[PDB]
Amino acid sequence: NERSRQIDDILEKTYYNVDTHPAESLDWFNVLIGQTIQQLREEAWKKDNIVYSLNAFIERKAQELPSYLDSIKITELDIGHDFPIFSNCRIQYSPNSNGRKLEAKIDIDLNDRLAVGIETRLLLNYPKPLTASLPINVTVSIIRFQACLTVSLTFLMFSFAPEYRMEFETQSLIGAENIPKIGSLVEYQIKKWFVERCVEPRFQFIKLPSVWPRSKNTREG
Amino acid sequence: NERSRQIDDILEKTYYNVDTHPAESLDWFNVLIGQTIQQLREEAWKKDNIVYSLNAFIERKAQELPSYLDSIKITELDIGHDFPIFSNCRIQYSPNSNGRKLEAKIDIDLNDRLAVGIETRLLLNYPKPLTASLPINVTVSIIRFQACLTVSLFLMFSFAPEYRMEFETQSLIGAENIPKIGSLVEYQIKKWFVERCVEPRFQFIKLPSVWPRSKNTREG
Amino acid sequence: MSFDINWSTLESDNRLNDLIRKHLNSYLQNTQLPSYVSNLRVLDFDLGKVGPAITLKEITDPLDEFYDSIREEPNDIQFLLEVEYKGDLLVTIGADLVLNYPVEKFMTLPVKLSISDIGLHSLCIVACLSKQLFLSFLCDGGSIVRSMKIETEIGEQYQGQGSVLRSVGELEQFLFTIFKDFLRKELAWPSWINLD
Amino acid sequence: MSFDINWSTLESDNRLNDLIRKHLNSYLQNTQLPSYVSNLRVLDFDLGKVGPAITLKEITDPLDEFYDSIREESPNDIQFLLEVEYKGDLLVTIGADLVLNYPVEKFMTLPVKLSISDIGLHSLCIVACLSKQLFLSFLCDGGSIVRSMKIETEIGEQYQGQGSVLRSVGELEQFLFTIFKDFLRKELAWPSWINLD
Repeated sequence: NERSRQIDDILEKTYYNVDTHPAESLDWFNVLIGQTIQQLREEAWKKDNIVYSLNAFIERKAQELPSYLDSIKITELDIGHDFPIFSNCRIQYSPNSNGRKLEAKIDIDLNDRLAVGIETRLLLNYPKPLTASLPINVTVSIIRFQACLTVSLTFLMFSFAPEYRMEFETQSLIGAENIPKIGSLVEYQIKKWFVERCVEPRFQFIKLPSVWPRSKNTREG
Repeated sequence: NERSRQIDDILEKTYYNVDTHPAESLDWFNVLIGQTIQQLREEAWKKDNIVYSLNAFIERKAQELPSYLDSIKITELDIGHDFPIFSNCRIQYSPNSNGRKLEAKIDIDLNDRLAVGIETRLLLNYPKPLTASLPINVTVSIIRFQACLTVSLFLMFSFAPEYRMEFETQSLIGAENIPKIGSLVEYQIKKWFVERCVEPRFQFIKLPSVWPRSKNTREG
Repeated sequence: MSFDINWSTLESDNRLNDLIRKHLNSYLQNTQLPSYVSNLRVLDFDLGKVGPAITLKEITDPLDEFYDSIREEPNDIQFLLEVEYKGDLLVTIGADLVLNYPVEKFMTLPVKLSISDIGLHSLCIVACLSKQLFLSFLCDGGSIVRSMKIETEIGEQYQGQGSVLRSVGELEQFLFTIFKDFLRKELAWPSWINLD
Repeated sequence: MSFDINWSTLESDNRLNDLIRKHLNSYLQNTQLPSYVSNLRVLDFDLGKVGPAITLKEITDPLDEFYDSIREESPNDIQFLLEVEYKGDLLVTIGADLVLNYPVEKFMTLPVKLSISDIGLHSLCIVACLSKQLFLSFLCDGGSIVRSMKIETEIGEQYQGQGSVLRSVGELEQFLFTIFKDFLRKELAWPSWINLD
C-alpha cells in the first residue's frame, strides 16, 4: 500500500520510469573502480596478506574439502593486469515482495589472469596407514566472468544470478600435467564458496557508514 | 613520476578516453540514492537526532557567532519530500598534480523545502548591562542547489566555488520579515559550507572493506 | 516589539547614580555661566524606575560614518529604533542666585531647582560592529527634549517678591537652554557616542 | 610420477604380521585339499623390507560398479589408475604333511616345510575413494598378476635322494601354485573388488 506509494514517489521524483527508460553506460564507475582496484593491486605486501588470509580459511575448513587431500600450501598467486567492466544498468522492483523495494541490475564482464598456486599431497588409509602421497603443484586460474548482478540499499544488498559464466584455466604437476579432474574439483570448491556466499538466493549485506560531512573527516593537500 | 602510465592503462582497459568520451546519464544513482534518503527521512527519530545534533553544534561555540545574539534554540525542522538529481559525469586529470590522479566531475541540481526554526534574542552591553533582547523566530529554508562536483578515490569529493544556493528566510520579532536576517543566516551557512566542503578543501571519508566475508552474509 | 528591561538594577546602583551625577557635576563646572548665577551643583539625582519604551522599526547594515570613526580613532549590524521616555528621571540642582533688583550684588540666594517629568521622543540608531557599540540620535535636536518640569525652591522670606521670581525664571530657562544644548551637542545627528 | 614409502610402518606392526598369519592361515586351513596333502599351515610369515614400485598414470572421478555395490547397501569422489610393480622381499613358510605313496598307498607321511619367495607381480590397478569408502580392483586378466614365484621345499635329510618322493613333492608345490593364483584371481581380478576397513 503506502510502501508501493513511497516507491512511486521515488520513481516519479527522479526522472525515471521502470518500463520505458533505457540502460545507462556506467563507465565512470569502471574508471574510479579501476582506480581503487589499481590501488589495492599495487599494495606489495597484500599478495602475502591474502596468501595468509586464504591459507588460514582453508586450513580450518579442510573437513569440507575432500579427504584424500593432505595439507594445502599456496606458493604462487597472481592478481592480474585488467579491470572489470560494467554496462547495461537497470532498475526493477524486488521479486516476491509484492512491490516493496527497488534494485539495480547491472551486467558485468571481466577478462584477465587470476591464478593461485597450490601444493598438496594425496593420502589414503588404513594402509599402511598413511600412503606415499604424491605431490601436486596445482596452479588454478580464472579468465572470464560474465554476470548479471543485483544491487540495492536498505546496507548494500548485492548478489549474482545462478546462470553465470566462470571460466577456469587449471594445470597441475605430479612428481614429474593437464589433468582434468583436478580442475573440475577445484571448480567444485570454488563455486561452492562462491554460491555459498555471493549467489541468489543468498545475498551479502555490507555496513553503510554515514556520509554526513563531519570535521573528523576533513583533510586537504 | 611515470604513474601516469597506470592512468593510461586504466583508461585504455575501460573503454574510456578523457578528451572524447561523453557524459553519462547517472539516473540509477539518483534512484538508489532516492531510496536511501527516503529511508533516512521516514525514520521519525532522526528529526530529534539532528535537532539534538544542531543544538550540540551550537553549544560548543558561541564565539564564531555574532555577539549581539544570545542563546539559540531550534523549534522547527523539516527535511522535505523531494530528492536530488545528478547528471553530466566527467573524468578529468587532477589539477596542480602534473597529471597524477583522476577524478569524476558530476553536475548536481536539487529543488525542495529545507527548513529550520530558530528562536534567539539580541543582547547589548554594557547598558544596562544586559538589554531587553527582543525575540526572533527565524524560520530559514533552502530551495535550489546547483553545483559542479568532483569525486575521486578512501573517498574524495568537493564542490566548485561557482555554485548556486537559493534561500528563503522569514522572521517574526513581536508581531514582518527583514532582509538583513536572511543575509546573516546566509553568511554563517556558507561559512560552514565553504569551510568544510568546497575547493580547495576536500572531505576524506574512510573506505570500508567490500570483499565477501562470512560475517557479512544474510538472507531473507 | 518591546524592550522591557525590568531595569531594577539602576534603581539601586550607586555607581551609575554617581556616574550620571558626576557627569552632570562635571558639566556644571566647565560651562561658561551668566552673571546672575553664582554656583551650579547637582545636589541630588535619581534615574527612577520607569523604563523608557523602545520599538525596533528597522535593522540594516551600519552607515558609512561609523567606519570613519573606527579608522580615525565587516559583518556588523545597526538597528533603527524608536525611543520614548515619559518616566521619572529626577534631577535636583543647587544654585546660588545673585539677586540684583534694587541694586547690583543686592543679595546672594540659596536656591534649589528640580528638573522632573522629563519627556523625550526621538528616533535612534545603534550600530554594533563585533562588538564595538555606537549610539546616535535622529531627530533635529534640542526640541527633542520637549517636556521638562523645572520647579524652583527659594527661601520663604523671598517667596512673595516678583523681582526675585524674575531672576528665578531667567536661571530656569537658561538651565533649559543649556540642557537642550547639552543633549543636542552630545547626541544629535551627525554626532554619535562610543562606549555606552 | 613418484611413490615411495620405505614401509617400515609395517614391520613394527606385529599386529599386521599376525593379521596376515591369521587371514592366510585361515585360507589354508579351509580348502578342499588333495589326498596326498594331510594338512596345510603357515608357520613363518614375513612381509619384508623392500616395498613395491608404483606409478600413477590416469585419474577419473567414478566407475559405475563401486556405486552399484554402495547403492545396494556425490561429485566429491575420486578414482586413480595406477601401475603396480612388485619385485621385493615377501616370504611365506607353509608347513605340510605329505602323504607319499610311491611304493604303496599311504606308504609314508613326511614333515615338509615349503617356502614361497621372490614373488614378482606386475599389473594395473584402480582405486576409488568415495568420501571416504575405499575400493580397489585389479586389471591383468588370466591370473597373470603372479608372474614370478619361487617355492622351494625342505624335507628330511633321509628322503633327499628318492625321486619318487620328489614327484609327490612337486605335485604339492604346483598345487600350492594353482591355489595361489586361484586365490588371487578369484579374490581380486576384474571385475572382483573389495573394501578395506
